[PDB]
Amino acid sequence: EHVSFHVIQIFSFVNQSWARGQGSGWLDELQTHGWDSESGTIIFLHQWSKGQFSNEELSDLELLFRFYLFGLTREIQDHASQDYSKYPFEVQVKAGCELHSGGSPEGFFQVAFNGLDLLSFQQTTWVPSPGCGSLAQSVCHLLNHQYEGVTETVYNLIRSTCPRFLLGLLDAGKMYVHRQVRPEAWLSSGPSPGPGRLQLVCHVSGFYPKPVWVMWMRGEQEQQGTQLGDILPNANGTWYLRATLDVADGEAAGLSCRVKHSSLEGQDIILYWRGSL
Amino acid sequence: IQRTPKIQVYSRHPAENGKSNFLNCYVSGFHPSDIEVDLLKNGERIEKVEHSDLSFSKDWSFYLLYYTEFTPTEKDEYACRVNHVTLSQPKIVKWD
Ligand SMILES: CCCCCCC[C@H](C)CCC[C@H](C)CCC[C@@H](C)CCC[C@H](C)CCC[C@H](C)CCCOP(=O)(O)O
Ligand SMILES: *[C@@H]1O[C@H](CO)[C@@H](O)[C@H](O)[C@H]1NC(C)=O
Ligand SMILES: NCC(=O)NCC(=O)NCC(=O)O
Ligand SMILES: O=S(=O)([O-])CC[NH2+]C1CCCCC1
Ligand SMILES: O=S(=O)([O-])CC[NH2+]C1CCCCC1
Ligand SMILES: O=S(=O)([O-])CC[NH2+]C1CCCCC1
Ligand SMILES: CCCCCCCCCCCC
Ligand SMILES: CCCCCCCCCCCC
Repeated sequence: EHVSFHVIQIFSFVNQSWARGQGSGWLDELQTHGWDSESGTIIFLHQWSKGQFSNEELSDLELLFRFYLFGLTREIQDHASQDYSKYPFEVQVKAGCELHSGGSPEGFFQVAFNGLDLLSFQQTTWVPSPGCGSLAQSVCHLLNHQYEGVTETVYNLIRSTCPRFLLGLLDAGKMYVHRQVRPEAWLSSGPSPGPGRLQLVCHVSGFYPKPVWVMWMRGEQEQQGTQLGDILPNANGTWYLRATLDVADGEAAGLSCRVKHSSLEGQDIILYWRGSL
Repeated sequence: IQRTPKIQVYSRHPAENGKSNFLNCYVSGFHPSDIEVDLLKNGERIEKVEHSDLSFSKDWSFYLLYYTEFTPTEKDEYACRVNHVTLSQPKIVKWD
């Protein structure tokens, strides 16, 4: 059961002197933190988002993030090529940690530039991305050579602070992250597959955790044509799934949607396709 | 690397006429993050929407969840409209 925490940053320079920034913290796919640029502070999205850290550790982290953003803007100006050609551009930073089954922490700090890998932080050095070229090497040279504790602070943050906080988060959020939410299901007609054909859609909405089983059935026979859509997020942390089946007109009768979920405790949801009295 | 937004529109609950519901629009796989996502009622933008903070996947493409609480009626058509630099025209996906 690998679990992960990511701090992500997105910032776009529209031109040489104007940039937008955005940042958030994610426990797996659950957003746990936002960032308020206009005070440079963490937005704790849940009661438990402090995840066992003291106010002192968290404000230290805030100060760290602010020093980081300050250094980032100062350096981006002093080493920007400044020609309008290189604008607009967008940087993405994904930093954080993944805790493996046995407890082994793995840190990461990856950066993309215009949606392409730019560089990551492996062991103790900034590795430029292979597919990228001289921008990657320039940034890595700056980070490996012309800085102080920047590299070592990143190391401790992603290798020690982050797994500690990740675990604190899971623990403080145990009643949320371990909850069960019963889905509801309903049937609809989807986009016509063709003349004389129907698209049966079984919507399953509002389940958590994410593992769900949905099939179109004829009694106990699973219909082979069933397609599962993407498991899509709902607001307030549940999931949504469409299971669809194209069938001939005249072969729809008898088909049912069957939904299994950990929250249903054996009592599968069964909905029979109707469409005509 | 410029990827175009995928738009999926879905309700939280079965469409019951006169019953409160949530319209979701999940927009994913786009790059760059500059984007205009609006939920529409009868082709008019809905102000009372919520959206997730910008996030992105392993391939660095972005995704946003939008949602608005609404009450569907027979006469009301709802949609999700996305404008993006990769789009020649705003893409509008209607809800069933
Ligand atoms: C304007 C945009 C700003 C975006 C800033 C993003 C900040 C996030 C949203 C704050 C909430 C995150 C949450 C409180 C995480 C807890 C903090 C710890 C546990 C995570 C540490 C590991 C982290 C993933 C690395 C982030 C490193 C940072 C981006 C670079 C700092 C190094 O620079 P410096 O030389 O100043 O030390
Ligand atoms: C830079 O872009 C910002 C935001 O779009 C704008 O306010 C500013 O005037 C621009 N500067 C230029 C085009 O030199
Ligand atoms: N931001 C779109 C998205 O994927 N949100 C995920 C989410 O809200 N997850 C809640 C959970 O995993 O419990
Ligand atoms: O509110 S806001 O003006 O979008 C915050 C932008 N600050 C970031 C953008 C420039 C790169 C590093 C920091
Ligand atoms: O392991 S996982 O549940 O798929 C993590 C997904 N989180 C996404 C948002 C935060 C940054 C990483 C991509
Ligand atoms: O079942 S699942 O929703 O795919 C697991 C994703 N992580 C969840 C549990 C711990 C962090 C909050 C979200
Ligand atoms: C706080 C340290 C931030 C260092 C990152 C600077 C990136 C500058 C890019 C210049 C390209 C040549
Ligand atoms: C055109 C300049 C590209 C700037 C890329 C900045 C990468 C920031 C890495 C931050 C690590 C501390």
